[PDB]
Formats: sequence, structure tokens, C-alpha cells
Amino acid sequence: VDYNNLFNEITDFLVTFKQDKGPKYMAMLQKVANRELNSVIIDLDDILQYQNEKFLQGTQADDLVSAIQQNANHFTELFCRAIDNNMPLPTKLTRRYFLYFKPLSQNCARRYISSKPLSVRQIKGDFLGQLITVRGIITRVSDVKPAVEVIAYTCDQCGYEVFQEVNSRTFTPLSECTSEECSQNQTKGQLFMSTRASKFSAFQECKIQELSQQVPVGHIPRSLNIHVNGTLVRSLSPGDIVDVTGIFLLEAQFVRQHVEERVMELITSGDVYNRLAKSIAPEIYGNLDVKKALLLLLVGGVDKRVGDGMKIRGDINVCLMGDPSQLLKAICKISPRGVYTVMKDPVTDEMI
Amino acid sequence: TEIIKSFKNFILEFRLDSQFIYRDQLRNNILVKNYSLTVNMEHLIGYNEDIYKKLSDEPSDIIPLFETAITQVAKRISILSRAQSANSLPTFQLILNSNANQIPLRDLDSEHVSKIVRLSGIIISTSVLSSRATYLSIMCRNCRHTTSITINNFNTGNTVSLPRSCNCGPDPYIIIHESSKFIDQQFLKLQEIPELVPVGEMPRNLTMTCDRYLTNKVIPGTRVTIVGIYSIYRTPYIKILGIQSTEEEEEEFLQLSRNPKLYEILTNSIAPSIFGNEDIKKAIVCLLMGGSKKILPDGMRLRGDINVLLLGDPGTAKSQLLKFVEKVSPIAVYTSGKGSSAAGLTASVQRDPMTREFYLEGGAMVLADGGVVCIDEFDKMRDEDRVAIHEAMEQQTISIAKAGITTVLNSRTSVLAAANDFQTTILSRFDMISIEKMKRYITYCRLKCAPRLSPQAAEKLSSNFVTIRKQLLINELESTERPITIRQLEAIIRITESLAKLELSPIAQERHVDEAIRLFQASTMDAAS
Amino acid sequence: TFFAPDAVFGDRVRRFQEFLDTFTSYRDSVRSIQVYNSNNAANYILPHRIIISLDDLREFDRSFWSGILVEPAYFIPPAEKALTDLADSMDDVPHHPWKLSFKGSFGAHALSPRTLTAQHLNKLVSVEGIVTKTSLVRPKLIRSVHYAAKTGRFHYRDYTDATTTLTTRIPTPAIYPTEDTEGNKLTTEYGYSTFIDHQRITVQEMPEMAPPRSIDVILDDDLVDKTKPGDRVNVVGVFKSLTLILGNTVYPLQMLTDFDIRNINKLSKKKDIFDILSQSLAPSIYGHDHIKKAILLMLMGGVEKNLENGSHLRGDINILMVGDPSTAKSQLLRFVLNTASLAIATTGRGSSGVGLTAAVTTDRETGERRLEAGAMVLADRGVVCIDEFDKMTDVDRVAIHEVMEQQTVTIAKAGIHTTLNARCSVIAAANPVFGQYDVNRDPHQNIALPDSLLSRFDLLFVVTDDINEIRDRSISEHVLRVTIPFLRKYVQYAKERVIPQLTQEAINVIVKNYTDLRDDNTKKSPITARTLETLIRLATAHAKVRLSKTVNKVDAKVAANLLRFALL
Repeated sequence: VDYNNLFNEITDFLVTFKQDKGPKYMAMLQKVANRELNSVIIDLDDILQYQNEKFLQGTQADDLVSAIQQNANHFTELFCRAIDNNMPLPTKLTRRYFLYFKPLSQNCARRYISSKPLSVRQIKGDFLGQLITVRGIITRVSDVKPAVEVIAYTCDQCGYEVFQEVNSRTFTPLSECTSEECSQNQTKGQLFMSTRASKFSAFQECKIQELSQQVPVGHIPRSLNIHVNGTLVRSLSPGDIVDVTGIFLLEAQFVRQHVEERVMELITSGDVYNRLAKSIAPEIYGNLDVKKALLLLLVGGVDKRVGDGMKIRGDINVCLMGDPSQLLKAICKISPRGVYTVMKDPVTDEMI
Repeated sequence: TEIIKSFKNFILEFRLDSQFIYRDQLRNNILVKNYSLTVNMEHLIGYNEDIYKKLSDEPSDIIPLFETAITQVAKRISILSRAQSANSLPTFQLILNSNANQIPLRDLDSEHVSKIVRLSGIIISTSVLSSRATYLSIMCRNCRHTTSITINNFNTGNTVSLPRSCNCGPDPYIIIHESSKFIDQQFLKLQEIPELVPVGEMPRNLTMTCDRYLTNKVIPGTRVTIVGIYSIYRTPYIKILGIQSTEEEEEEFLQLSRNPKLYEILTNSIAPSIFGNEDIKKAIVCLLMGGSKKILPDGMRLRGDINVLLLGDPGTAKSQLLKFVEKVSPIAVYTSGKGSSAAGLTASVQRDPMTREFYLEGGAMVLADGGVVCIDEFDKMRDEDRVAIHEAMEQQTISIAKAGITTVLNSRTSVLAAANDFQTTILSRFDMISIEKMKRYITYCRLKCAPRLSPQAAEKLSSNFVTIRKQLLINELESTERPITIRQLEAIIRITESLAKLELSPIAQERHVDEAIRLFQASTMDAAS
Repeated sequence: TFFAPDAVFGDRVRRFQEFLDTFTSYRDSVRSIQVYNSNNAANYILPHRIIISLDDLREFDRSFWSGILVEPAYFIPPAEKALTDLADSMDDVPHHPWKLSFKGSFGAHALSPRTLTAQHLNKLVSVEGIVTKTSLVRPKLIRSVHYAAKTGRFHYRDYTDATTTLTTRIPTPAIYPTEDTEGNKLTTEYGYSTFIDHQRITVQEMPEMAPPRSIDVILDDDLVDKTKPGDRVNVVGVFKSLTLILGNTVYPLQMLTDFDIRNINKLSKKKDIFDILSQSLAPSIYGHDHIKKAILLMLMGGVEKNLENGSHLRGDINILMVGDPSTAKSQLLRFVLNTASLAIATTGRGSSGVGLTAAVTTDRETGERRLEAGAMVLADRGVVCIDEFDKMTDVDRVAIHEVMEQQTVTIAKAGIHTTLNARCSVIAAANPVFGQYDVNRDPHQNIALPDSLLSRFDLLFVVTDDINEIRDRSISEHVLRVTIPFLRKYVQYAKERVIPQLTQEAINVIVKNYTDLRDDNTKKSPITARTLETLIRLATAHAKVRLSKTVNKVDAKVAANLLRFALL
């Protein structure tokens, strides 16, 4: 692993892109020079296409996708300076933008691994520092709060404002002056803090939970903590299923929320409705109508919104009244999130 | 060094029944890696007068010298035994038992401190098996220097202390937790026999330190004879160095067993001032052992113990006969309803005051393993103890389950209660509603024999059951609603086994069943009215 | 490492190299580990440990075996150094430690945790039991990598635990560095900093291997995904006291000879076996032959058929027993608890939680809420016994409503939703609310239970005790007057080896019996769909009591005879 050639590869990638105006990364730098956006999204698909273009011309690849996947915290501070080495002139500590990443999909993975849907039981311990894509429900979210990154101190005696960098949860106030003028002096005059020149970040903690059908037999769905920063702070509203891609210290970078041969061979056999009716729960006898309505029940229907402040249900509710559990268990085993059948929190003081 | 050779000559030269008793025992204990050996004080006083008096006067400085001589001969035994077929040897802890004297707890005085002391009692508690060290490597954090310290028998102002200096200043030492040996130890509590304790004051207790080889060898609640060192930490404590738990007695017991009016004098002896109540006295004296314990090959064994209940007005020795059954029977402890003052029949639970820890207080229920239990004031029972005694009176097992401790305690515990939804537990769970030579004969009969029953005397029981079921059915179909069960018949069988067991016989005849039906008829007359 | 190695390390490393040169079973195994890692790297893992069979170590070297058993702190180290040297010598491609594991008999070192005391500290301890808690997986700090930005370069300082060493080296702390040499700030990098995860689990004694003892196990990165509460486990570690065990080998889990198999093969073709085996279980109880015939068919089990791409099928049978309280219904539970493979008995009233299955608790350690498993979740294949069924409340009734049809259970509570599936055949014993019962009273209201619970339980056995002078004459002489270790081996060999299948000779007679009873609906007892399933479960039972590979017509005939006794 070398950095001197990989940084040259990083700075050569952003100026030689034509696969997806013109050089889109330089256009995004012109857009951030126009001061319209504050978020930078880097994909591995462009990296894979640039690697294919460099490998087909007989040049050395010097792989980025096997190096971005391990230690992305060094890469987000190393490629940021390579982006910082070249910017277009505007026409309309000094980080105007925010750098973020996103992994490659499985469709770009089969077409020449790094992004697999991981469980929290499938963490093993040794994945601390790999980019991981976790799937799960979100139960606990917190409010958006400003967390400082660098503390700015000002002096009236020298004028040289100093900046210290914090990394932990807590810190100590540097009352002693560490400037370049107070070292060669008898006087060591008082310093003050600035809440305006100090760089902050929209920090938010979240608790991702383990999926219901992905947990093993008998085990309970344990949780995990995700620490987000910046513009991703409002992309997490509780009561949903999410796929979070980030580094594991969890510092998230990209979030998202919710085969053709397999659907066309099920369609082409003929009488799709009756085949899908008699296919589910075949260990019982008959009752095609009841379980046919169960098929229409788990397919759900259409939720209708009038757009004037009124929402009606797009759901079915089925009763099974009978004389003297298998159908119910088969419906909950085939369908996802099937479950067989508010409070204040003092420590953090909130509505859990 | 001369004492080293003397103890080595005592080990390799003592003879009893034309054989050495310590050499083969050391070889057998080294071959199973027990690291212990049983020596008797009577053998060393019969061997040398230069050893026992010095051991009684100064045990703390002569005992580890004997211990290192034991390891010195053990090293030779190990290297000659390892070379025959198929390094590091710890200090071999010795245990030493004797029965030359049994001083009471009230005879402990300011004299003979730190000497050898042997006494009996009841272990109330042995909850903690804490850890100490025996060999520890220590290192410094400043000049990169390490060493090690060893201790062998000294396990609050004692020898064990870290060095203040090897500049590195005060206390620069770190214990190398990767290379040490752990010596388990226990803190135990012992009290005197409550059958012989003055009425004006509660029985006192004593604290003792238990080492490594005898750990978890004593269940709390039995007649335990402990021999050790009465040391001072002012407060006294006991360092345990040995643990254990007359033919004229058996001769006079065999002479008393040949008397035909023996049952009758026993009954004329259990009631010195009690007027009347012969049927209550015979049922009290026949409910000690229980019955015929039979281990069937199918695994479904039968219970042998029974239940007896006293009821009536205050007085009439309802709590005076219980003191005689507390001081007569082998294993029994006096308690009351819903526990007592700083003691409880039920498994109590409370706070270790050091940093408020949750832990358990054994009552009379776990400590009465293999005997009877005896309580007073049966109407005053808590709901958390009633379910436990409700299961233990018919299944002998007591189950407990809470935070970290889940267990089924065996409780061979018969009940001798006194009293004044309760109707079914009184009428259904109860079957009935010298002194040292007698206790010795009771223990020998409870361990030695396992009787049975003849069919010739069992046909009278069948005829009695058929007649009582044919006679009380007139009162039962007449809507009186009060009974008659096979459990009472099994109790009658256990009563006959106890009555035939008291003459130390494995067979039963009509002589015991004619007294058993007479004992049962008073209980049925009390149950009917 | 920094110190010079003596001959005490070199002799042990050459002895382990000679043992590995003698036995190539570990060398080809680590070569297979390396070629599997190379194939996965070529496509782009296994946790680098080889289990060592201890049986090859006793006959090869007695002193090495004794040194491993009495001093693993001085013997394990050089063996893992030999393993890392063998892993470097067996591989010739460019470019981490390697660990060890043991198995086999231990002798006196294999013991119960309640008998585990202060003796044999340094020696390795094999201890089995049941786990109570499994803590949260926590990553530790080792080798953080720092970036100094003004001069631009990396620094790295690593840390050491005081347990994961099984031996001795100098121990001291180190401040997590915040300032390099001189006056300048430096940043952290966690991209390459290792986070070895650890776990802390608790294990106590199984109730059968104890005259209660629970201990703590510190767990490394490798084996963090193989532990869960509720399962029987056997851990192998070192009893270190800084008291805990450094668990390196975990195995999640009567002996049979070749003489006992000849006896059970000799007793397999006689057609008088079933009646004498049903009569030989409890000789202290007079009568009730068909009830213990069903109890014999009950404790042996079923088949547990798992359907393809659908729900599983219930193989367990359930029995409810009612009658007058005079007989031995409370004396039969002790016999079935002491003679089964594994059994859990509860009183039916007095459970501290919400019932048997589970309970919620608060812990101030984590400052959170944990789950306690009271009963039915412990026994997953055995049997459970509940006496006094009418005193059991509706919450446990709703739970066993799920238990019966499920042969499982489900729970959804504040912060969790899940389903559990442990086999647990139930044996319920009840009493009427009137106290007594006779034939002239109706057989439905005397039961004091709902019709859904009558449909849940398969066999309902009514025991009458009206006073009759003819039958009651011999009970006194019978109670006044094949074996236990044989039927246990019989039941487990039938449970492990033979699975019975259906034939056409036993389908038609059970079809005829079910269609003839679907009579009872007009006369004395309701008929359900489930009962069809329970009418062949028992047949299979009898067919596996005779251990035949398939069923017979007589199995359905004895199931119909058991039905005629328990229904009429």
C-alpha cells in the first residue's frame, strides 16, 4: 500500500471522466464554487469504469476499490486534499463542502462483495473499519445537535487566532496561550472563545435494530449505534426500514430505504392467480377461497391520498371464524415482518 | 532439621496392623493429585512426646516445617513413580483429625490462645469461596525489574504486604496476573448445639477460616467437629487444620432392647409431668425415623418419612416436648412460625452490609438434611414460605430459583408442628392430628436396617381398610362433608415399619399393627370431630 | 519476545514440531485452511484455529501430556509458536497469530462448576453446564494509528490485556497518545486500527450434573458467534485468577456398548414386549396399564416432520390426566422426572415471571432490560410436567394455546418480537372443581376447562375411584409387598436410529376408525381435525417401540384400543 501514486490516481480520476458540463466532478466543483450545494457524493461505479478504461489501455490499474473499502476515515481526509488542490474560480478549516461516499450495487458487482447486506449478528468483531451496509428498522432516534470539530480562540494581545482540534466526546479549555508570539514573551495574556469561527456539525445518534426474520431461532433482535453528521441528519425518520452504508468505528455515509427470469418463469406457466393461490400453504386440505383472499390480503392494495388532508385505508382485514394456526404461521413465515401474537425516558429525557 | 528427620521417620516408620499407613496413603493421594493426607494425633503421641507438646504449644511455626518435610518426601515419591510409567509441585496442605477431647463453646477463655483446639457444633454458613494467592510474580513500573514472593500456610495486619520500595517512589508494583497460583479459601460460621444452651440468652457463634484441601467438604447444618488454631484478629477466629463429622453403651442398649415392656417404659419416660395423652406420645416417638425407605429398580422410590401435628389449648407441653425432641433426635433444630428473631425456617435473603450485597440465610429447612424439623405456631405463616413447606411436606424437595441461583434442595425433613384454605392443609398434609445410648441406637437403626412387611400382617391392614371404607360411607353419603385415602394406608404402613424398626428387626408382625390401628383411630376420631 | 529464549522454550518447540511431523492431520488441515483462504482471496474466512485430538498426545509423549495438564502457561505458548512456524513454513506465497484447541476425555479435570474450587488453578478446566447470560459484543483497543499532519507521517502504539496471555510478561499502562514528540497536535485513524472484540458469558451447572455453580468466560474475536442462552454447553478454558476461565474451546450439546445392542436386538421381534415394558415402569402403582402404555408412547416421542417450503409438522404428543385425587397422579410425575432423558417439572402456580417461558428484568450493570428464561425454553426436545392444571391462570393458558398447535411459542413485548421453537411434550395433571366425580355426572362440566384446551390436548385420561369391594381387596397386599437403566438406553436408541414410515395396511384402518368416530359427536365427545394427526402419531410410536423401519396395522389397532379406553 502506497499513498504517493494512489493520490495521483485520485487527482487524475476527477479530471478525466467522460462516462457519466462534461467532466461532472469539475462541474460539481463549479456548482460548489457557485455556492448552491454543500454535499459531495462519490460512487464506486465511476471508479470501476475508470479502472476498466485504464486497464483496457494497458496502463497500471493500482486498485482503489480494494483500498477504499478498508480505512475510509484516512481516505476521507486524504482525497479531500486532492479535491482541495484544484477548484474553478467562482463567478457569483476552509472546508466549504462535506465529503461522503456510497458503495457499488450487486448489479455492478456481477458485471465485473464490498457491499453486502450485513446483520448485526454478522459483525464478528473484526469488521471494525470496513464499509458495511446494514439493513434494519429504526426505533430510537435523537434530535439534531451541533457538535464542535475545532475550537477557535481569539486574543487581543497578539491577534493570532488559534484553532485546536477535538476528537473525543469531551475536551478541556486551553487557557494557556500557544501562539507564535507569546512563546518569546514574559506576558501570557488571556484567551477567549469564538462560537462563530468554530466549525460545528449536525450530529445525531441513532439505534439500528436487527430485522425480524434475519434473527436466528430463539435469539432476540439486539441493537447497534450509528453516529451521523452533516446533511444526512434529516434522512432518518423513525418507524422505517433502512439500508445504511458507512464505516465501523457507526459513521454513516449513505442511506436508502425501500430476478427478471424468476418473475417471467412464474408468469409464463399460465393461470398465475390460481397457481399462486394453491402454492402457498400446501400442507392443508382445500380452502382455496379463504387462502385466495389471504393472497389478496398480503398483497395489500392501493393507498389513496386525496391531497387535501384526508387519507383512507388501502388495506384489508380478514376474520377467520371457525369451529375446532398453520395457515397463520405460513402467512407470517412467507410474508416479511410477520409477528405472532409510548413512555417518557428520564436518562435522556425524551419520548421513547 | 532434627524435627524434619523426626517427622520423616514418623511418616516412613509408623506401623499399625503390620503395615505403614502414611506411605501408601501419600502414594494414593499423589496418584490422584489430592495434595493432602490424614494424620491422627493419637499416633504421634504414641510415637513421640517431643512432637505433640510442641505442636500443642506452638503450632504456627512447627506446622509449615512438617509441611515442607511432607513436600520433600513427596518430591522423591513423585520422581520415582513418574519414571515407571507415563516439575512443579505445590505445598501439600495437611489435615489432622482427633477425638481426644470435646470442649464446649462456653469453656473458651483467655488462656491457651493460638494453641490447638477441638470442638463440636453446627455450621450455619459457608457461602463464599474467595481467592488469595500462594505464589505471585511482581514487577515494577519504573525501572523494569521483576521478582516473586511465595507463601505457604498463612492463609488485617499480617505478613502478606507489598514492598514500598525496590527512584521509583512508594508502591510502583504491578502483579503479573499471567503467572500466579490461586488458593481458594472460605469464611464459615459455627454455633453451639441449641438443645444445650441457657434459656436467658441466644446461642453465640464463631468465625473460621477454611483453606484449600477441605473446601466444600461441609454442608451447612450438621454436627461438625472442627480442630484448629484459636487465633486473634479484639476478636477471635479459628484457623481450621482438621475436620470430621464405648462398648458398654451398646451392651446396655442390647440389654435394654431385650426388655418386653420397653415401649411402655419409653412412654413412661417421655412424659414426666404430662397427664394422659398416650396416643400422642407414641405418635411423637414413632415419627422420628419415618418408615421403610426402599430403592426400587424402576427409579420410582417411595417416601419413608411421615407427618405429625399437635393441636389444642396453650399448655400441655406443646412446646416442652419439642425441646426434648430437639435435644434427643440426631439432626433437628428448633424454630417457629414465620421464622424467629434473627433466624428463619424459610430460606431468608438479605443484605451483606459491606456494600449492600444480596445473599441468603439458611433456615431450619436446608440444615435439617436427613432428619426431622420441628416448629411452633403453624397459624402464623407467610405466603412466601407456605408454598415451600407445602411442597416439602409431601415431596421432601424444596425448589428455589432467583437471580443466579437455581437449585433443588433435598430435605429429608419430617415435621412435628404445633398449632391452635387452612383446613385442607391441616387435614390432608398431616398423617396425625440413657439419652446418648438412645440417640446412638436411633442412628444405628436409621443407617443399618431396611425392613419390610409380611403378608400375614398385611391382610389385617386390608381388612381394616375395607371395614373403615364400608363404615364411614354412611357418614359420607349423608352430606356431612367431614378423609379416607390410600395415603393414610401408606402412612399406616410407615407407622408399622417404624414400630417394627424400633426393636431392630427387618420383619413385621401383628404385634405392631395392633398398636398402629389403635394409634390411627385417635387421629380419625380427631378428624371426624 | 525481547528476552532471549532458553532451552526450556526450544526443547518444547522442537517436541511440538516432532509431534506435528509425526501426525500430518493438523498440517494438512492448516494447509486446507490456507488454500480455502487463498480461494476466497482469488474470488475476491475461517477464524484460524485447529482442534487437536488429545488421544495422540498421551501415547506419544507422557511428560508433554503431563506438562500440558499441569502447566499450560509454559506449554501452550511454544506449541502455538510451533504452529505459527509451521504455518509460515507450509506457505510459500508472500505474507497474524494462530491459536489452538483441544478435545477428548480429561479424567478428573472434567468437573461440575459447583465442585470447582480453589484447587487446580493453573491447570486447564473442562466444565459443562447451561449458560445464563451472553453479554454485548465489545471491541477493544489495540494498535491505533495516528497521523501527524504538519510533518505528515504515521505513528502507532499498541496495548496489551492482562488476561489474554495465559502466561507471564511485564505489565504496565500507556496513555492513549494525544501529542507526538514536542509541541504539536496529531489526529487519530481508526481505518486500520484493530478492534478485537470480546464477550463475557456466564455458565452454571446443568441440574443433572450437580449434588449451583456459575462462572464467567472471557471470549475472543473468533468464537463470538457461537454462543446463545438456553443451550447446553461444555466450555474448556484456564482458571485464571487476577476468578474466571479463559475459554478456548466450546462445544454446544447414557453410553452404549456392543453388549446392550445385542440385548435390544434380541428383544426386537418378540410380540409380547410392549405389555411387559408398560408394566415394568412403576411397580408401586397398582393398575392403570393403558395410561402408562400411553405414557410409554408419550416419553419415546414422534418423528418431527419438516415440510418442504412450508410450516413444520408437530411430532410431539400431549397428555392430560383427570380424576379423583386419591390415586398416584402426583407420584407418577416423580417417576417420569427421574426416569426420562431430560425432564422439567413445574407446579403450575408460583412462577415469578409471566409464566414458564420467560420474564423481563432490569439490570443496573448495563442500565437496561434483559430477558430471563424460566422453563419451557430450556427443555427443547424432552418433556415437561404440570400438576394442578386448573390452578394455572389464563396467561399461561394463552401461552400453551400457542404451545400445542405451535409445538413452539411466540412473544411480542415492549421492545422485542420473536418466536421460539423448542420441542416440549406436556404432561398435565388436573383435579375437578367439585372435588369428586362419578359416572352419572356429565363428563364436560366436571373438567373445569375450555373446549379449546380439550382440543389442544390429545389424550384425556379419566381415572375413577368409586368404592368397590371386589377390586379393592388386593391393593393393600400389593403395596404392602425392564429395569431403570435399560429403558433409557432403549428410548434413546429408538429416538436416534429408526424413523418409521407409513404403509397402505395402516392407512385404511385409521381412515375407518376416524370416519367411524366422526358416533362420539352424538354420544360423548367432540372430534377435531388435529385428532387425525394424533391418531397416527401414536401408531408411529408403537412402530418405533418395536423399532421397525415402517408402520404396521397392529400399531393403529393398539392406538384405537388406547382411544377406546381413554374416550369411553
